[PDB]
Amino acid sequence: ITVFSPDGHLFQVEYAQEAVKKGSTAVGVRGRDIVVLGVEKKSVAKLQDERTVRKICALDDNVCMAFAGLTADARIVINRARVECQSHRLTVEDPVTVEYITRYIASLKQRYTQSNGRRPFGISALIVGFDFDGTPRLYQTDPSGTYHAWKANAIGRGAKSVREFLEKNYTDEAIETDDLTIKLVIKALLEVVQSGGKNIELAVMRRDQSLKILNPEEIEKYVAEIEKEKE
Amino acid sequence: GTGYDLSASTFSPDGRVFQVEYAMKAVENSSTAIGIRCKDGVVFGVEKLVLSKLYEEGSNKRLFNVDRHVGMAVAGLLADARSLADIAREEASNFRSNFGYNIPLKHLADRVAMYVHAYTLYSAVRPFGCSFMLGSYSVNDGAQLYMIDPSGVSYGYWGCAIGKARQAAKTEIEKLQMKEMTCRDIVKEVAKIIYIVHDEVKDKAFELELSWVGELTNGRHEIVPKDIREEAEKYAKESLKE
Amino acid sequence: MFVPCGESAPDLAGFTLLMPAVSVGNVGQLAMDLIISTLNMSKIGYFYTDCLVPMVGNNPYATTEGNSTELSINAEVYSLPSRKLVALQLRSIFIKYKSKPFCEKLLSWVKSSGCARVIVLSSSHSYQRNDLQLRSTPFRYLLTPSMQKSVQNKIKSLNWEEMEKSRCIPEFCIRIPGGGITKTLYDESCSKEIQMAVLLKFVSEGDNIPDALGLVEYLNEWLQILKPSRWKIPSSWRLLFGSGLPPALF
Amino acid sequence: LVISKQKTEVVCGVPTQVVCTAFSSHILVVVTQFGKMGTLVSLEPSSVASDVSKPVLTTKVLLGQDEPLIHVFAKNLVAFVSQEAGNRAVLLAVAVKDKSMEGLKALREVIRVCQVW
Amino acid sequence: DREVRLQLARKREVRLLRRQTEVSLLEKYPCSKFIIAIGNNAVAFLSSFVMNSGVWEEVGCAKLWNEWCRAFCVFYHLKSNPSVFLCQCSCYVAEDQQYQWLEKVFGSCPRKNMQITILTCRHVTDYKTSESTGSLPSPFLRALKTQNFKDSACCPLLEQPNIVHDLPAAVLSYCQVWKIPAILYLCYTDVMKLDLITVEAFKPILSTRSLKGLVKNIPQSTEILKKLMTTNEIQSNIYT
Amino acid sequence: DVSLHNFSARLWEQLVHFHVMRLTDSLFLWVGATPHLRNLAVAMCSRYDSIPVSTSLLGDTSDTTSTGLAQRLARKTNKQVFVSYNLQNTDSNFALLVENRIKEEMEAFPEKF
Amino acid sequence: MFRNQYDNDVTVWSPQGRIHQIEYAMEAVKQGSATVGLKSKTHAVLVALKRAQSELAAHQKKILHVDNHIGISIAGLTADARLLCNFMRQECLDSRFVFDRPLPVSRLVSLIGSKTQIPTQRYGRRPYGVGLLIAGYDDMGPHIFQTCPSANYFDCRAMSIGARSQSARTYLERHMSEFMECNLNELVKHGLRALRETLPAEQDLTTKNVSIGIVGKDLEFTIYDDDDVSPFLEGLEER
Amino acid sequence: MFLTRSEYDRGVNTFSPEGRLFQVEYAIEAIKLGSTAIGIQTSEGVCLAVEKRITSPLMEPSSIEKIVEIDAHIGCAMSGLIADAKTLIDKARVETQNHWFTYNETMTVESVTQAVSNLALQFGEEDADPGAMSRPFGVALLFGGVDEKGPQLFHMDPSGTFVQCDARAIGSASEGAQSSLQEVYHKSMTLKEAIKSSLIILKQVMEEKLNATNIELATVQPGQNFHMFTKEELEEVIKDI
Amino acid sequence: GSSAGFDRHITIFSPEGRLYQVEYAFKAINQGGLTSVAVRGKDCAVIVTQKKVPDKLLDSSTVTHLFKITENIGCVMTGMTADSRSQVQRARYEAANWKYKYGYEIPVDMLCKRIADISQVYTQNAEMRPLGCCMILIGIDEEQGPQVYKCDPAGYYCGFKATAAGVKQTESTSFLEKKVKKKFDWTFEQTVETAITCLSTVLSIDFKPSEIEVGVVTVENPKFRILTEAEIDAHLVALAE
Repeated sequence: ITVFSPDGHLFQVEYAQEAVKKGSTAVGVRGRDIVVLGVEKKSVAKLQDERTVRKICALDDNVCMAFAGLTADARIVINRARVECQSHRLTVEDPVTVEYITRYIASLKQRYTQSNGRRPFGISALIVGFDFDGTPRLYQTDPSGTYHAWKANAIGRGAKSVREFLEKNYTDEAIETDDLTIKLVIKALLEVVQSGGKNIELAVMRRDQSLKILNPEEIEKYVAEIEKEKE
Repeated sequence: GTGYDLSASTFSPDGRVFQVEYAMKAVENSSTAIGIRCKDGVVFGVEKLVLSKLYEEGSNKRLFNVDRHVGMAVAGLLADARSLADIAREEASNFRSNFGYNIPLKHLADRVAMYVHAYTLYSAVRPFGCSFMLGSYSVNDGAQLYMIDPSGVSYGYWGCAIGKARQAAKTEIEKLQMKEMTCRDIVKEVAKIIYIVHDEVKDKAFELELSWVGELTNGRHEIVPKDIREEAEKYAKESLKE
Repeated sequence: MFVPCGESAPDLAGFTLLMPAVSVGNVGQLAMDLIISTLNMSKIGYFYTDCLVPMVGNNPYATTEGNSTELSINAEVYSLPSRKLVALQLRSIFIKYKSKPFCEKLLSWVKSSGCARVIVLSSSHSYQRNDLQLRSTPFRYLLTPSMQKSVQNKIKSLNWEEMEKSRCIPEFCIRIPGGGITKTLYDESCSKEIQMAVLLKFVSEGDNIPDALGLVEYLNEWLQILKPSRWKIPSSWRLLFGSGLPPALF
Repeated sequence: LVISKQKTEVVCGVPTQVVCTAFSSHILVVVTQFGKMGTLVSLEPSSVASDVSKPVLTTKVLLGQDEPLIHVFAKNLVAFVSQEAGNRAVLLAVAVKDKSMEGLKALREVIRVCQVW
Repeated sequence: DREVRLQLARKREVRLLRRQTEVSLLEKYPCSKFIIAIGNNAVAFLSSFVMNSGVWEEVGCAKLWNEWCRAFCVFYHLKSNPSVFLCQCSCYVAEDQQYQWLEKVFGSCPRKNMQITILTCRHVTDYKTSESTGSLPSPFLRALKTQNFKDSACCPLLEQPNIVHDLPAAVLSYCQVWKIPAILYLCYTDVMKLDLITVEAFKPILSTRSLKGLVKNIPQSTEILKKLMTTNEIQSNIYT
Repeated sequence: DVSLHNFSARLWEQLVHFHVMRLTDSLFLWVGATPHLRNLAVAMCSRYDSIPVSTSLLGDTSDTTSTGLAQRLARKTNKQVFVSYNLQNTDSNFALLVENRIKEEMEAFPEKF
Repeated sequence: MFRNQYDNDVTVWSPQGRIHQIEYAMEAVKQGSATVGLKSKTHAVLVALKRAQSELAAHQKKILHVDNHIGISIAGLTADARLLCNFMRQECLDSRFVFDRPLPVSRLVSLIGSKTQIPTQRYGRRPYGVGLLIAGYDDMGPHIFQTCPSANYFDCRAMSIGARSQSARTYLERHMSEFMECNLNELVKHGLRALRETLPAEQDLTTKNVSIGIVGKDLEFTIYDDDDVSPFLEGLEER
Repeated sequence: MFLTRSEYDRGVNTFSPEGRLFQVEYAIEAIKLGSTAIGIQTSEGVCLAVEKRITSPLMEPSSIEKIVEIDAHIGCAMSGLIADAKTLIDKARVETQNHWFTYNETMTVESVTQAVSNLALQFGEEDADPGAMSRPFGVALLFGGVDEKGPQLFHMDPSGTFVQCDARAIGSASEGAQSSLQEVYHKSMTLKEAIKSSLIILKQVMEEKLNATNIELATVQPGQNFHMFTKEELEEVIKDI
Repeated sequence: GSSAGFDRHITIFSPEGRLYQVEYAFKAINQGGLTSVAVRGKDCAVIVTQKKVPDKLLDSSTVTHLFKITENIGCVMTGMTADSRSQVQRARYEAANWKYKYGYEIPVDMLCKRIADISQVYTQNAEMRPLGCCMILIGIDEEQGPQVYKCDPAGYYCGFKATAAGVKQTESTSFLEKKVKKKFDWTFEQTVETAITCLSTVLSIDFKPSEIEVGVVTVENPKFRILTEAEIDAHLVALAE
């Protein structure tokens, strides 16, 4: 946990990375006037409501995040992040910046991965949102605690494959408007998982709006037309 | 006692703690130190094994002076010996200040014994690797000599040894009769014993380190004068030869 | 993987192998080396397998000056044809996921060569059973069904204590955590129905010379190796716990 | 619910506002010159303290500049505070300009004046 | 799980890459004096003295990977008479890969004529001695001959309790098992970094028959060359 | 001068106490029901970073509570804020109430922060 | 074989009555660069061998200034060296600040030993893995004090520790009488010769890889950098 | 001859037989894992250069800040674990700005490096608190700044102690880059020459091409203050090389 | 440490619900090598133990096993001398605390209860080991007259009338129960003779005034007194006649 490998790798952070790799594919796109998140779903939920398994959440109104890995540590980090957002809104009385909360989460992960009395978080928080001036944002922390801004990131199951596919696909022409960003995110998710449908958990957030969990009916119709475009 | 010899808080199936025994035997590893409690006073003798000529004379001194009256001869690890010497100095000074008179040797002996035993109790801290002979003489208390085994025993001795040649030294001492004589002859006798116990084949060389406390030095632990040490060394060499 | 020292490829037909095991400490290997030195068992070959980390050194059993200047690889085998006695000698730690190939290779070797009885000296952990190890004798045995009934009745007459049959995942499969190699080797032998016996001892890590003496005495009691001062310790049993006293420490 | 005594006294030409707030764990001794916190130093007495005797207060700079001068200054300023506070770890937010024996004695008597232990 | 472990096994395994551009080296060309240099100091001494006269054409390199060291395993032959071979192996070969390296070098069809001279350096602490390790000479060296070497060693052999493991032991065991004359030289040095004292202690070997005619004397050229590799990678701030 | 505005508030239920040391601008704030200096962090507005730079002086590094409160208070006010949050666990919602609690006092007594 | 079980921690006693961790710490000094310390009747010269690498990468300041009459040289771990130097500076400064008296070297060495003994005794700690050659000049006179990684310390006439320092030790032992009755320049030259014998045959004493700190009867401890060591190098025979 | 596998690397306080703390060396290996960062100090100031190597074009180079500005007169380049360097950077900024606020004096870069070391070494020393500093920081800092003494470049490894250096290359190309530094350096080097040489060596030891996007460079000068070269200035300099 | 084994770790229970460390502490008490007895008479309480002096250089006066905690409360020690002295000092501290706080003398029952609580602490916390020694407290109580309480490292403190501890504890207890069943007057001389002859017959050796040490506390003189060698010799003559 606090010991380095001969090559200079902390074992705990690498194990957390493996846990993240076993997690779902959190996919996001930094669109202008619109930020789109997307996370692979294990369907199931035959007797369980989708409300409690919502991997994509809203830290306040101007920030929404998704994770990939263990869901318990994800829940606790989400709780801490939203508490920090509320505390900032109370004291400073300003909308919390995506950079601010991303740095807070990265610092928390760094603290938990440094001390040997506690294990690192086994998740990678993919954070999106709009700042005070309305600039779209896209960030991705790691168990180590390295927060990095991205144009369109994708972390989780087969992270590298989806990331390179999206890099090949991501272009300003594809980032224009918002429907196009939705198509990009859905395409990345479908590339990850061929089944699609219920597995595609889609969330969108606009410039001056809150996080809108896109309804499954909207998700499937976008998939259908995406299929139509391919033919 | 395999498996039960890694911690000082673990009892072996037989019922003994092996760390303390290893501390005693590591004390054995060092060169022998001898103390004698004669009627006049207490005389110390240590086989100061010289390592290299580079070290200046007096370095790695084994005979510490806890106070004006109380001295100490040590064995085993010298770092632990110095730490215990500092602790005994602090205790003696504290008693001298709070009560106003010099500490009886028994009080220092059992206090340091309790401290070392406390160290032997716990698994975290390791037992002290040094055994020392808290010896002193007082016009009222009398010539007293206490050995503090790392285990934590405070036994009053008339003469004892600690180190590699402890057994042979004890045999020779018990051949000697340590009652009713001046320390002037005890210095010669202890030098003689040190010479016999010394092994030239294994130990390349050694230096005689003799200190005494008694009426001759007005109950003060002071290194023996150079002339007396030379006379004792000459007598020991003459006795050893042939 | 037996490679003869010379070129005659001595046959081990109708012999009894004496193999050690990587047990708690080095009880099995120490006892094996001790009996090798005592019985003056000459080297006959070199069991070169890809399972142990390689190591080299002079002859552990120096004896004569000429014999002193030799080479001892990780896996070498000595034998004494006078008593139809052969003995392998392990002196190396294992490579990950290579012990079972060793088990298979040595089982095939003994089956093909003709070595009938393989004796596996080893040692298990001190706690062993549910406080039964503290109450009962550390020594045990574990002999495969294929073992000759004569040896079985000899052991029964010796009035020894059989293996506790430690509870494992189904329900009482013999488990020897200290030996490690011992369990898999025994299972391989049982599959091959090769006569062998595991002679272990509940001990803990540390100095294990007395444990080796006890185990060799156990083996002497069974097979009358020497005489059921006593055992001639190898010259290898030197500087096995330290490298001298640093003068500045004391 | 803590007890704090503050005595603003002008010694050596500088208005040192010595503050002493008593916590169970760490008593805070704020010798603030220029009306600011300044360097913060933690003095932790040795737990062993030989045979229940004078301990060794580990000198540790928490904020500001690391200097043996300031380390010794804090040592001498809070040694008696720790000793008379039941061998309690005591923090010192010293922010003085000149560090000399006369100043140290003046601040020592000022703290004694503003004692809460 | 198993697939990931298999991928790691490939990553760790030794891969033989030809330098002239699955046949083993000795399988490709036979040798007569294969010189093995293990460690930075051994290869440095080899380059200084033995690889001073002649083409010494690169023939192969056994690239591998392990958590400790990925350096190089380049093999050389004189190219004036390819009968004599050489190896400058600086990368540390792990235990699970030493036998793979042996298979890549020799395989299963040895010539049984090479005088395998192994050059390696160990630390003084490894030397099992009756007295304290500090009393030993800093650069002293030892030798380990095989059964059929028959050539007198230039230095005293190792003591009984002392042993050698790792790749030099692997090659020596291979030679002993297959009856190949050889000798394993141990340069017990307190400094494992590139220091010219270690190679000065390695010097006595070029005098003996093992690696005798390969060096074209010229101590001045070799001595000057030794000062070339004295400059090495900057150390850390741990020790001063 | 230094105004030692010591006060207490019945945050939630436990009577958590407070301490203030104004100095000039280096405000010091302590929080905790029990009189202990468990944690301490100093934060002040920085011209190089949007978030005021803060460092955990002493205490458990995996707390991120004192540091965050110090940063927020240093943004609200000017200069240093030595926050010393010393609640054992308090989950995380209770910390928000304390932040509200101190906030109300600053409105009531701007001078006695 | 057996020592592997009794060397994991510093609080474990081996069946041989040894603590191998202290031995490993004592070897950590050897892991460092070589240093030489010798004294005369009036001066105490501390000569250190700077790592013979590109000084651009790192200025290896082996010789450190502690007080106006105490200075030390580093052989071993740098963290422990820095901690010990800071501690000694605190004690010397406290002495001169409270009692207005120079701190005697012997008292400082005793304090160092007492401080360094604690890690050996305590669990989860490690002995300070650095060897100090304390060149000081108190009222008694010049003093070269050898501080081993173990709390044990030696008062030495001439000493040298670090890598391949045995040659320096031999040279010093062969010329103690000369050291005792030598002046500043001759004593410095003797120390430099010892260091050179520490160096291989090919390598020689250059201004880049030599640093010397001298404390004397009327001389405060002054560290002479590469430019300031040439005067002693000049006039010193190569052989 | 029975050798038993024994390991001492797990314990951070455990010494190897020769006296080596293997955990610290593993931290140095982690340092080597990071990207190259070369800084050069001259009489006219200190030049700091480091590669902002990126994974995929989607990575935003603006996010990567290898060179920071601790104070107007203090800069720092890093290589290794940036998250680890975050705490040390915050500590250094706190020290500098607190010193300015209280004593109205610019804290010397040497003292800032000292304090960072106190924070750095806390992983081993003391660590009294349960959840206190546990592991050494796997990041190396090139604290380049100009103070009363003048241009001062410092370097710290996970060992936790700073050393005043003149030309250091830290990262994947720790060596080779240092050989180029040794070949190109003298006390008479001017700031322009130092920048040109640093960028040339960056190109030599880089796998990508030298463009202003993937490179970052700054100079701390006596008369001026910390000045991180902008996109246009960086493009001009690389065009010069 | 993480000592998994039940036999070498106090906290972990044995598979049969037993604490092997406590049993090994008892074995340590046996390893002490000496034996002690205690008898509660109708007029006093006695404690008799042998004083085997190794060799002659050791001062016989210094070596002792009869200790007094409170002026009325005596004690006899069995086991390692260091552990015995530590427990004696702790009992003295407890007596001083009781005197200071409650204001009156510590009852023997309460003293043994406190020592048993300390033993419970030792045998429950894995950090330390149970003290390898058994202590028997004697004293005069205003309500119950003579009182004999034996405290043991397990934490068992039941009061006795006649008890023994050491290597020969079993045979001594058997003989003592045999004597108790007779139930004679148990006068001072009677009880002292019973104890001394029990020890002599269990050790199967003749006793000398210097070979043993005897301490007694009586109702007439509540202050604990250690009988001098003269009194022991007189009692031995009494047994002889």
